[PDB]
Order: sequence, then C-alpha cells, then structure tokens
Amino acid sequence: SKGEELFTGVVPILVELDGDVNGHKFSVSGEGEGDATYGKLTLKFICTTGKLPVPWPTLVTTFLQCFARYPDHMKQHDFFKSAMPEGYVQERTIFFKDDGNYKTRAEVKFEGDTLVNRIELKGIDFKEDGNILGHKLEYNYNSHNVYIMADKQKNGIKVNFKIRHNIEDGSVQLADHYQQNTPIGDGPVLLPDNHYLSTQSALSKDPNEKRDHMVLLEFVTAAGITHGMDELYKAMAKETAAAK
Amino acid sequence: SKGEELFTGVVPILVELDGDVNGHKFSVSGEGEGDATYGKLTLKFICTTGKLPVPWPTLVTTFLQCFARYPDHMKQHDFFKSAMPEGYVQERTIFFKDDGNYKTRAEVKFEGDTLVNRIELKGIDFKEDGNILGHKLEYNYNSHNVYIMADKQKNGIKVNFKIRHNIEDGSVQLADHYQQNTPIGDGPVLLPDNHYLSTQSALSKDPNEKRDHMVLLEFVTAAGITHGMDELYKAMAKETAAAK
Amino acid sequence: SKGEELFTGVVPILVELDGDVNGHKFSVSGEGEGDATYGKLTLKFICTTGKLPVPWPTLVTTFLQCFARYPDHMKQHDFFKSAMPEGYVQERTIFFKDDGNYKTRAEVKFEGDTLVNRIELKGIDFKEDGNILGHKLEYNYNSHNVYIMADKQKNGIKVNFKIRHNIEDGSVQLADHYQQNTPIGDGPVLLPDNHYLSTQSALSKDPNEKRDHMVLLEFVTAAGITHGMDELYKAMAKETAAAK
Amino acid sequence: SKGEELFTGVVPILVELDGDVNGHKFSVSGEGEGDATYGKLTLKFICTTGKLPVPWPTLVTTFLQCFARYPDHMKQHDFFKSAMPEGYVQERTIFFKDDGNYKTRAEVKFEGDTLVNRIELKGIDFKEDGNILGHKLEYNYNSHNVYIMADKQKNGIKVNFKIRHNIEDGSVQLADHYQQNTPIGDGPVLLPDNHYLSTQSALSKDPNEKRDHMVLLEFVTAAGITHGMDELYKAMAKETAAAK
Amino acid sequence: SKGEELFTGVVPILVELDGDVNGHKFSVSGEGEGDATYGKLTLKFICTTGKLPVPWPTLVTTFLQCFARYPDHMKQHDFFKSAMPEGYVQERTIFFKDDGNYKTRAEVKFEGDTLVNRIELKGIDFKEDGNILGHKLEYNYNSHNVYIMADKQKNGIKVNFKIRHNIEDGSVQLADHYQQNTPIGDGPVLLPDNHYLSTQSALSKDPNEKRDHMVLLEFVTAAGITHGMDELYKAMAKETAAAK
Repeated sequence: SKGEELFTGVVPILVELDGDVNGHKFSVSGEGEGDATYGKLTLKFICTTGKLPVPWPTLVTTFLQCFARYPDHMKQHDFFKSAMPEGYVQERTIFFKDDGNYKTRAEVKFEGDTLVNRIELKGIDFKEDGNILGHKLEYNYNSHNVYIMADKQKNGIKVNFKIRHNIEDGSVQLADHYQQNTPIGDGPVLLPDNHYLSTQSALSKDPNEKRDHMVLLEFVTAAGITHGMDELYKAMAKETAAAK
Repeated sequence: SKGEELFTGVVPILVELDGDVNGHKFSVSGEGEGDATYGKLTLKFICTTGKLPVPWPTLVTTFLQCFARYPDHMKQHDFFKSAMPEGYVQERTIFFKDDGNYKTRAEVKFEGDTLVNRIELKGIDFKEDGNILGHKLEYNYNSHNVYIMADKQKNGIKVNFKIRHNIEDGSVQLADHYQQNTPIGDGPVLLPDNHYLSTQSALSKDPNEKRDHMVLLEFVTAAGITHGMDELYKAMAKETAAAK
Repeated sequence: SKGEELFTGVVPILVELDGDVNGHKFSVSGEGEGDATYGKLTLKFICTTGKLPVPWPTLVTTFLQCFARYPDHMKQHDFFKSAMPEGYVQERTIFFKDDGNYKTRAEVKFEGDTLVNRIELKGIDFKEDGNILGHKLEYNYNSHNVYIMADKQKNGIKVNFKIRHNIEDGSVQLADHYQQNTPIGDGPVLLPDNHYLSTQSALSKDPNEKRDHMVLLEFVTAAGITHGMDELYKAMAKETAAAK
Repeated sequence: SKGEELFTGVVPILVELDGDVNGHKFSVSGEGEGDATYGKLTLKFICTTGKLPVPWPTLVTTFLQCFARYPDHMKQHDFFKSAMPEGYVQERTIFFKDDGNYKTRAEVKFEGDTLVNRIELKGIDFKEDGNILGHKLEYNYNSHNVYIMADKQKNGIKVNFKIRHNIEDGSVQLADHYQQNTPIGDGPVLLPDNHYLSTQSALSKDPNEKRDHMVLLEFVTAAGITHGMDELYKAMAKETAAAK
Repeated sequence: SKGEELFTGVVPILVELDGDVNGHKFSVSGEGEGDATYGKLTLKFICTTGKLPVPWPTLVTTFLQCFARYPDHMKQHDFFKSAMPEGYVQERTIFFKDDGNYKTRAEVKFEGDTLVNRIELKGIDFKEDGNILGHKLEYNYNSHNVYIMADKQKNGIKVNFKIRHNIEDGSVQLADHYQQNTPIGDGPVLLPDNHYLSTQSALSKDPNEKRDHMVLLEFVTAAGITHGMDELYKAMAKETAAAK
C-alpha cells in the first residue's frame, strides 16, 4: 500500500490518554519511536496527573499496531499501515476476569512526521480489593498472539486476544480484549485474511525519572499466513543430493 | 516553565505584518491556530493591500516558534514558551543568495487568549528580474533544521538556518537566516543548550478565497538533545533474553 | 461594512452612566481605548458621586461590543461595527438570581474620533442583605460566552448570556442578561447568523487613585461560525504524505 | 554459553543490505529462518531497488554464522552464539581474483525474537567486462571450508576462506575472504581454538516471484576439533571380540 | 538405487529424541557417524534433561537402519537407502514382557550432509519395581536378527524382532518390537524380499563425560538372501581336481 512507505525508517511517536477508572481521573503522555522494519517500539509514558490509580501493565495494550513487522509475503494483509496517513479509529472493550472492564476509543494517525495515538479510556465495576484497584499485578508482561480478521461490512478489522497479567501471589489475571479498527480516510485499505501478531513486551523504570512512569520495549511480528516456501526448500534439498 | 502551561490546548493565532520591499508597500493579516502538543500550526494569510509584491514562500519564516513540540526530555530548553505571556522580540536579517535581503522585527506575545505575532519588514537591494521580484519561486516549501543556541549576554537565543526555495527552472534560491530572540518580560527564561527545530511546511490556496492569500500547514518539532534512553532500551533487550 | 473601517486602529472611548438602584443615585465616568484588531479594551471608571452603592463587578457588562475581534471569515456577521458611526441603542434587563434586576438603555456611537457609550440604569427589588446591596461579590470576573442572534423584524440583534459573579463565601450569584441592539442610522446593517463572543475580563485598582473606581482589561473575540478550513488542512496533510 | 540457549529452536531471520558497487547503488531485504540444531538456513532475498547490478552468488557470503551446527564436543568454541543477544560486528574485505573487491560491515544481533543481519557493502575497482559486472557467474554455489582462529587482542575471531564461483565458460572466479568478528556486548565470549565451518549452499528462484531475488538453502557445520572418541570406539571393538 | 550413493563414505549423524515414560519427561541428543560400507555406527547420546528415567539399553533400538551393510547381491532389497534423501518415517510399538510398552515415531532423513533421526517416544503401563523403572537391566546388549518384509500396500516395510535384555539377577527381559517404515518422498523405493539384519552392539561410557550418557558401537549386516554362489564354488572345486 501507499501507507506502508511512511514506515520505512524510524518514526517518532506521541501517545496521549485521558482516563477515568471507577471515577479516578488521570492523564498519561508517552513519547518514543517505532521502527516497523524490525517491529520495534521504544516508549516512555508519564502520568501527568500524579500517581496512576491503576497498575501500569493494565494500560500497555491501550498505549500502535501500525508498527508491526509484516513479513514481505504478508504485506497485502497489513490493514494498519494501509489506513495511513489518515489513520484509523481503534476501539476496545477489555474484560478483566472476575473484575471490571475498560472501554477505549483511540485515533491513530500521522501529525506531520509524528505518529500520534490519542485515547480516551473509561473503566467501571472494579472491585476495591481486586487485582487492579488493589495493585496486585507484578510489574512485568507476557508474550501473546493478537488474532486479526477482516470486517468487510465496516471496511476494517476485528481483533481478539487474551492478556495474561501475572499476580504477586503466583496467580494470573486474564484481560479479554475485544477490538475493532476502522479507517478514518476514504481511500482504499487492505482487508486481511485471518492472521495474528506475535508480541513480546518488557517493562522498566528510568532511574533518573521521579514522576510515575513506565518504560516499554515491545516487538510485534505478523505471522499465520504462509506462501508454500517449505515445498521449494524441500525441492532444493532433493535437487542438491541428486547432483552431489 | 510557567509559560509552557499557556500552550496545553489549541491557541488562536493572529499575525499582522507591514512590509516594504524595494519601496513596494504591503500589509498582511493572518489567522489560525497552534497546538504545541503536536507542534502543529494551521494558518491563512491575506494580503490586505491587494497583490503581494513578493512570492508568498519568501514570507513563510517571517509569519511562531513558541508552538514547536518540545519532547518531554527537552522541556528545560524551550526558551519560546518560557518568555510567555509577556513574549519575545524576534529579529532577523534574511540574505537571499545573489539578491537582496529582508530585515524583520516582530513582537510575539499573548493578547488575552490570542497569541499575536506583529511584524515590520524591510527589503532592500532586490534585482528587478531576480527570483524574488521576478516571481520565479515555485509555490511550495522544503523541510529544514533551525539551529538554536543560548545568548547568555542578551538573556535570549541566537538562531541560524538556511531556507532552500525551489525555483521554476529546477534551481534553488538560498535564504540565509540570522535571528535573535530576546524576552520582553523581566521574569526568568530558559536558556537552552544547542539544539534544533525540525520543520515541515505545506502551502495551498483556499478555493473560495478571491483575495491574494496563502494557506499554511506547518509541523515543528525540537530535536538534538538526548537523555541516554538508548542504553536503557539496550539493557531491557539484554535482561529479556537473559530470562527467556 | 463601511463601519468596520472606523476600528482599524486604537480608538479612544468615553463611557457615561447615570444610575439609580433601589433609590440610591450615582454617576460614573469612564475613559480608555479599544483596539478591535486584538479585541482589546483598556478602561478606567470613576464614580463621580462618591461611593458606588453597588459592587463594581455588577456594572461591568453595562459599561462596547463594537470592539470585539471578529475573525476575517466572520466579518459579514459583525452587526456592531456595521451600525457605526451612527451607532446603536443597546437595551438590557439583567436579572440577579434570587434578587433584584437592572434595566439599562445605552446609546453607543462616535462623537468625532471618540467612541461614546452613554447609559441610563435603573435597579429595583434588591434585598438589603442580598449579594448586591450587602456587597458580598468578590472583586474579580469570570470568562463568558455572549450568544448573538439576528432580530430581522427590528433590523438588529437579540443577545442572551448568564454572568457568574463569585461571592465571598465560595457561592456564585447568577445575572441573566437579556439584551437587544437596534441601529440608530438609516443605512444598511449586517444581520448575523447565530454566533457568540468569548469574553475574558480582569479587574484592578489604580494605586494612585483615591476616588472610588475600577480598572478593567477585557478581551472579546467572536466565534461559533466556521468556513470548512479543517477539511482543507486535512487535504494538505494527505497531499504532503502522498508526495513525501 | 548463555547465548547458545537463544538458538535451541527455529529463529526468524531478517537481513538488510545497502550496497554500492562501482557507484551502482542497490538495496536488498531478506527473510527466512535458522535452525542451529541442524545448521540449517532457509532464506529469500529481494532486491528492493529493481535489478541487482552484480550476480546474486557474489553476495551469498555477505547475506549468519551464529546458525552453524556446532557438535556437542565443540560447544566451547562457538564464538558466534556466545556474543548473543548483544551480537557481533562482522567485517570483511573480499578480493575477486583479477578484479575488484567488496568491503562489508555488518551488525548481527537479536531484535526481540528475530535475528537481524544489517549490512553496508562497498565494491570498487571492478572491470566493466569482468566476471562480476559482465554477469558471467553461473547461478550456483560450491561447498567450502571457513577457517576460524581466535583474535585474543580484539576479544573476537579472524576468519579466512576462498570461495570458488563457477563461470559460464567452465573457468572459476576466486573470491578471497578476509574477515573479523568482534562482540558488541561487554559480557564474556568464547574464544575458540582453530577450527572450520563446512558449508553447503543451494540457490533457486521462487516461481511466483516477479522481483529480482534469490532463494538460498544453506547447511553449516563446525568441524576440525576432536576429543579422542576414536580410541574409545577402538577399545569397545577390542573388548567385544575379547568376550565373544 | 540413487539413495545408496549418499552412503558411500562416512556420514555424520544427529539423533534427537523427546520422551515421556509413565509421565517422566526427558530429552536425548546423540551424535556420531555411520559408514554403511562396513555397516558401522559410532554414536554418543547425552540426556539433556538430567538423569535418564529409564535404563539406556531400553532406548538402543529407538536411537539408523539406512547404515546397514547390504551385500552386493542384496542391493535391490535395501529399502532404507532407497528412500533417501527424502527419508522415511519409522514407527514402533515395543512390548516389554510382563511390563509396559514404548510407542515411537521417528523421521529419518538427510539435512544437508547430516543424516538426522528425530524421534518422539511415549511409554505407558510400566510397573514401579519392574525391570525398566526399577533399573534392573545390565548395561550391555545382545546380538539379534531384525526380520524385514515388504508392505506393498503402504509402499514400505514391516519389521519384527525380539530384543533380549539381560537382567542383573541372570534372567532376561524380552522386548518385542513391531515396526513399520514408510517413505517420505514420492520417488520409487525398493520393496524387498524377506530378509534380516544381523546386529551386534557394544555399550560404554566416555570417562571424561559427567552428563548421563551412552556410548554405542553397532555393526549391522543384511543377510537371508543368496544368489547360488555355493554351486559355482562347488563347480570350481570339481574343475580344479579334474585338471590337477
């Protein structure tokens, strides 16, 4: 697509979120960079309202799928870059098992050379001493598969996945994500065949930062579609032995 | 700084210029808005005296650096917002290679909620069939780096950069900009370490406007100062592999 | 309009008011200047009869909408300047919630180079220990939106807005303003589409003034009408990325 | 080493090269996978700039020695995996007999789960009708031994080998490779005793690919170090006969 | 066959096994070499998961019949080499008399110059104090005949034999092997007449190895098919005496 050309190098990223969880209001600003050639995101988020009232790991998915590394053979399945520069609206309902839920609406688009993710989040029905409001999540993050399918009717995609959040007592808190992305622009977009994004995330702290923050390193790679290269490598293995 | 708080949302902008180039007198009024969070300027300029006697692109730099997006880690280097609301005086000498020069003096300050840029410009020594008076510039604009350094003696900044104006025959007309900014107020200002502003500008016409005008979309982002985040991301990459 | 040409520079202002509130008679003279290009008013009012018998903030709205800054794209909606130099009659009923009311009639017109506002005010039904006669208003002023609509039948405008006056105990005293303006002259006037004036006011005292007085700084800007510039800036953002 | 644990399964590979040979600029992107347990590489390279200006076989060595199968008894001699995940810099000078030379600098390191090989190549002094610029190489590849020795002073290895490129007229074009690898990380690395890598490569084309490309299947196995197992098998042969 | 040409010299071998016996999980990696001209295998196996939970001799048959020495006159009966390089699937059920059973599935094929045997094994119904889980087998191995017949329907072979494992108390533990081999490739294979492989195996330990391991020396020779050479030697004996 034409949109994929906007991601050939390192792109600066800006993230802005306004949130309200069980009436606790907060805002977060994030900055970093994305390098889609390597599916690499390097970001730092700062809570601009003081102390974040929920654990940082619960917001990782909310805080840039246009930076996924799509293998060459899957390039016709990259809806995210195809929607650029006009961007897409990313909407989610996130259900925390045995607890409350987050509802999010984000606009992801270019503002000049900067890729901007602007989000509004609302959390309701959280338990006072649940894993979220009780701050029982470990400050770490598992690897996951993000399942994507085309939504022809809406000229977009439907996305589903389940995040496993480690809890301090060795248990796991599931967060079932229901997501949809729709293009902002009027131009054609790529509607993909079913596939997934394999994600790996690491969380850290900046030792010189006094504000409540999160440093995130993420790697995102598309997979799940093949183009029969295995048969060609098997044929090459057969022809070599036949000559040697 | 306290001045940076004045730029958290969208700010209306008013630009007023009185000019005289080789004795040709003209005035321009501009309106728009600035959103420093995104380093975004959206402006429309109208020549109120009839036909502008110089090409619109030659005046782009003269017609709002307080709207630059300064990354969080560079916030102590933003002289422009720190001088607000009292504002700053922005003075330039602009040398058009092999041609005349512009000398400008502007006061940039708030008038209530409106950020106002009031300018006087004088152009001398222009050649009758040069690129400027001969109107040989294309109606477009390149991206540039604006170099900033502190001027401790004047409690301000010195700024230097070279604009590349495309000419209709494929050649380029350089415009070397020498600039200084000094605060109007008595309060403390931020004197920055050396850095630059990366600028991108697009020019257009309003299809329903009959007056001589210019529509400008500009993105301005500060860069050139780092705070060693690369080493932290490298350490995160090393710790993940060590655990996985 | 032809009337708008009378406001291109700084215009001296004279305000004269004769008032009677619950039988307490007073007079006020004000002087200052208006700069409609910046929507800026700088005025000083002196009570010429001794002590003002009502709080100064209650009279701010009574004491110059012809000085509003109308954006270029809204210039066909500026009734106030279009009525000049002949001027307009500005009439109001101001209801102080749970208290009395003011009725005012003013003539606003040029007398040579001076813009003059001559007012008669009558206040009735005020409570002895209400916020007004009890002098319980703080000496400050909030920002408001002044709603304007055309009154085709009267060749003028109807204006409505609600002032929030802060009270010393943290409560707010509302003052609902009902206003009409009719031209004095026979010439054509501009009848506007619905819009509003965004106002900001600051109150102070002259440290060298011994008379009962008020120093006022006000900024007035018209808003509420757009001319689809957002679509043009979105198209410019789309064309730049398509070329870069 | 700890680095060897990163190679127990199939690892996705990304190769990126920017090249300039006698002023002819080109870029190549490659993808595939490596399975070090079997010393197996399966890769596909695409010239992203159009037609590759040199024969594909000349670039095979430039386009992943960390995927060599090291026999268990030689595991203390595997410098390549020991440098991971931080990686190593691989530098070469490649002399084409009676013709020009290539100079290359590559960084090989993990980016999340992906093993990335980023290369810059510069070729100079090539003859217009030599085997390289004259495109006289057959599209095939011989088997070779890659000689490795420790470079204690640089905490790395020196590598030397000679590639035999078949020419269309039955002659052979030699390419003498001089190579050095140095670790990027600060951690300890394995400095090996002298040994070699035995390589076998097959080249093919993807029948559904219209871009200029190369499909490569490579097998790499370390050899040249023994741990006296022959004497143990001889002793077993002697003890069996002595009992039977 | 064409496959037999791949075995004229010494071939490196890699063996990989993942096993689960009565829920005890383990993995084994083996390396060595095979010389089919002499029917000779020299291998060393290492348990990579720590202590092997079953006696090493029970796994000997699971851990390369393509290395059998087939006499020249029986070369048309060598199914194993004829299936190469694509390889064959070797499946077994092994019944330990009065005890549990192993079920195995292996793929034996070339990966470049290396002959690879990849196996999955599942053992069930073993007695806690039986000869296997009670570790009562001696660390030695008897000689056996491996009976082969064609399986025309499956384009492969059926193999049957009974292993005699010596027990520490002088008794013998039988292991009845039921085996089938099917080609992986689409090319023609040799379907043999009934014959057998005569096997001899010796087990030892590497005196410098601290990991749980087994050193194996095996000789495998095909027999059971003659081509009437005895009558020719009898005729030669008769003709010599008739002349002398």
